[PDB]
Amino acid sequence: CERTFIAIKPDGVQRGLVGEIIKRFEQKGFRLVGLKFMQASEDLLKEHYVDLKDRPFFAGLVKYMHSGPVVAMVWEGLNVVKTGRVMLGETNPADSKPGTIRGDFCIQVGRNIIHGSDSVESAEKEIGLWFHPEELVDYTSCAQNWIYE
Amino acid sequence: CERTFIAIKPDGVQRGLVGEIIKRFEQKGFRLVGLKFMQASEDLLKEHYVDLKDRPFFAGLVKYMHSGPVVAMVWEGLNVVKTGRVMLGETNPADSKPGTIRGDFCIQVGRNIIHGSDSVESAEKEIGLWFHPEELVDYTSCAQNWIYE
Amino acid sequence: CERTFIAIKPDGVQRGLVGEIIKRFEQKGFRLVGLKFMQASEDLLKEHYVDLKDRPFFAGLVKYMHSGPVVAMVWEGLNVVKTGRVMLGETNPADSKPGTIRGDFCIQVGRNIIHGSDSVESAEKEIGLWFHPEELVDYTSCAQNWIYE
Amino acid sequence: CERTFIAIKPDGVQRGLVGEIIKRFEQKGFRLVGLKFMQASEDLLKEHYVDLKDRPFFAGLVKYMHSGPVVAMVWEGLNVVKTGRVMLGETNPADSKPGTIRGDFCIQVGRNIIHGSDSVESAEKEIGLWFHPEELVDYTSCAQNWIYE
Amino acid sequence: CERTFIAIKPDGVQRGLVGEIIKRFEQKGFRLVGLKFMQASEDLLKEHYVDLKDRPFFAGLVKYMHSGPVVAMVWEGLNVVKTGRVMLGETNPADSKPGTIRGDFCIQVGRNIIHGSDSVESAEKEIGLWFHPEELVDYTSCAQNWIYE
Amino acid sequence: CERTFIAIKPDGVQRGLVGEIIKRFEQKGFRLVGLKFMQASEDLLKEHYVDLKDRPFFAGLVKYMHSGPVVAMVWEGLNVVKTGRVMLGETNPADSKPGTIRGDFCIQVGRNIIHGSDSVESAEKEIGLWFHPEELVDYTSCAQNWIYE
Repeated sequence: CERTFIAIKPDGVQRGLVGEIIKRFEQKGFRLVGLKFMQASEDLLKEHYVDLKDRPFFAGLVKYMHSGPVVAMVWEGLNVVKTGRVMLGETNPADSKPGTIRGDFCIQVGRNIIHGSDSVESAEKEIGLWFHPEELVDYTSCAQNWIYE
Repeated sequence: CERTFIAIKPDGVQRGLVGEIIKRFEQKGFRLVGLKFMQASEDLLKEHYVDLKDRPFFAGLVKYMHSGPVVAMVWEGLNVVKTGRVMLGETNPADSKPGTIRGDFCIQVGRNIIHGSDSVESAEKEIGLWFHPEELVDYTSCAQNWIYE
Repeated sequence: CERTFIAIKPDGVQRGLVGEIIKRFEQKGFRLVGLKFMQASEDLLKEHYVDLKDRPFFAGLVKYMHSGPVVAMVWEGLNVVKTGRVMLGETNPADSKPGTIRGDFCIQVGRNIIHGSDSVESAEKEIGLWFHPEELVDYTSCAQNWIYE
Repeated sequence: CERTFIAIKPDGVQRGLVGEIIKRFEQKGFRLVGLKFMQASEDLLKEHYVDLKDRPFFAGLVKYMHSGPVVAMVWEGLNVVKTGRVMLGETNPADSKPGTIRGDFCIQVGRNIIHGSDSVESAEKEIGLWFHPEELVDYTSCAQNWIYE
Repeated sequence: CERTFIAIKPDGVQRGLVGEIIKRFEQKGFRLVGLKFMQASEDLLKEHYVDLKDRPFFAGLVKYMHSGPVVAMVWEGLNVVKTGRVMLGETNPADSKPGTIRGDFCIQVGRNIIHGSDSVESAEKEIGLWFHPEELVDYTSCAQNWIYE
Repeated sequence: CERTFIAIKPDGVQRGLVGEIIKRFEQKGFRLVGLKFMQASEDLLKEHYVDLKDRPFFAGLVKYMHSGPVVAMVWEGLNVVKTGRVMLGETNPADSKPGTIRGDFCIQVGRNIIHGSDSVESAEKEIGLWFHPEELVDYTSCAQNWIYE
């Protein structure tokens, strides 16, 4: 099945939202395939935020995402990339609706708690950038036949 | 007051979402008038899904809804049919928004956890098809005057 | 597996605790085998409270448990009778510890929200008294092998 | 930072939603600056609902908001006035989306549980009308740098 | 009915536990009669902690409880003083059991999140010390007859 | 500060309890220092369960803990080893009290959802056995001074 990359940013860890966030994906029916607590290197972050390499805020972005530990995750399921984004809510917490992670839990786009892959192709980039393939665990949910036909 | 029929499907029971679902209707202010745990017969299911009698997936639908027990419910209140549907979310979990039952809890339209009456008229059909009239309990909530003017 | 009878009393329904209570038994791993929303008849209640037939408060007890609808349940699992009682907490909410249903949710022994069978033998009495055998649904949880060895 | 006035109405207190509502604003990241449990006087209420002084329902509105205690609050943060309104949901619970306070918790516009300032200017009116300036507490959240850049 | 004084300490407010704590008392069935957000004066604190006036840590205690705003509450109900203490848990979070406020939410006795009156007589002292009598609101819960016989 | 090793077992992952468990440790005030999703090797498991090397069930234990992925964690705080065990509850879910992880979420000792180090010395063994020292992240909580004096 399809897979997406979700990172809980420094502010999401600091504010004690790690279990809250993981619970949303579990209760939805998505399968945890990768989980990892790290301090992302500025190099790794530079590669991650490469489409913004020439934007001005880039320097600060990489500085901040390096300022503390992140929880890197890989989740799997039908349309997990788009649905994951719906579950996170709008990138700017101000346009995020109640019920979503950014809608419920944060305020400002610079401290917006979480990242999710925006496309299947960027998902595959980011999973590959953040995880070794032997760090991705494959198993079958006991609930699979009740989640999918 | 108005009444709607809500059924928790086999996957909703299997995944342990019965208490979760009932809680959403209680905390909203709607009144439980009927509650019943059953295995719906293929006959009963055929009558329930009669507008899809000639559609192709019909056979599988009836087979699946018979594959395990369902929780049949009747809820009552102002606009409960439309609001109930809003609370369930879009029939395809993929269009369901976070905050709704299908939005929070499931992924695929074939395993979409729950059913709610789509109209007042289909509500009355379904309540009559699934419940004997002496199975419907009438009482007054202690909170009624704080729920309604 | 072992089975117990749990009834949510009129005050538990009035106070909107039905979904909350069911959720505690689901998340524990117990299997719902019977669920039923009714107004218990004074006759049925008299048989239920027969060990207190000659106690004085008996009249009031039967009057109260008839004063509104109850949710009658049958739950199944290893030691469900004793564990169900531990989950409910002490019969007097005043001795009930936080974390339990009566501990979390109620105050006075006369309005103590819930009933659970006190023994395997009284469980079998009460299941037989409150449920027709065809109202008890048998199925296998998708999670069974992860709940039991 | 910006500030808004939020009042939990008599029905919100009666239905035990005070901690629920406060939790939504805390977990969002907004800062509690004022909190106060009162019975609003008909005079105070008349000033509060002054734009509806000549509307017909006015009499009933003031009578109801006086019928029981309200929890008056002041919350602070980036765009708290508009975001607060988004968090409350539509004034008519019928147009309120799941995930929001009125969407999750109530049904009818006459018993709609909560009030929030509709503009920065009405916010400043209402804060001044409901709170003495020494009742507003200023402090710095330990989480501030993780909520704002 | 009996009344107790409960104060959420500076660390409880800082850590965003105000709504959480109030919710435990509401869902239990106790009645909020007083609610107030303040910075306790060192004088007021000295009177509050008068039995520890000659203990050494006293100076620090008063300094800390003055270091930030507290939520002062009065709650009412059958045995609310002792039950309130049971709900808070042991004063040292290390002896607090899961399910209780201190058991769930904190670690160290010096940052133990909350205060509750230890006796009916100290309750009456503290309510009188912290609240003006016109700040205490009297009303009847819609749920009273379902909480008490 | 003191550190303990906590592993969510295959049944805890299968049953969707990962976010629930992590939330209990976060909300308590403990600091996540290590997080890791893996399939434990039979060799690693043999070293982990070495005090039971000569017990008979050993073979099955290692087979089961290898049967699916586990979430390995390191948590840090005052008395985290003993408190962690209190939070998990009794090793046999049957003696576990409501409010605890095993008390709330599981039934049978063979499927008891979670592991926590039983001593400071076994904690140090297990952290060293399961984590590389560069996988343990050090940072300061924004809430530290509100958790500890």
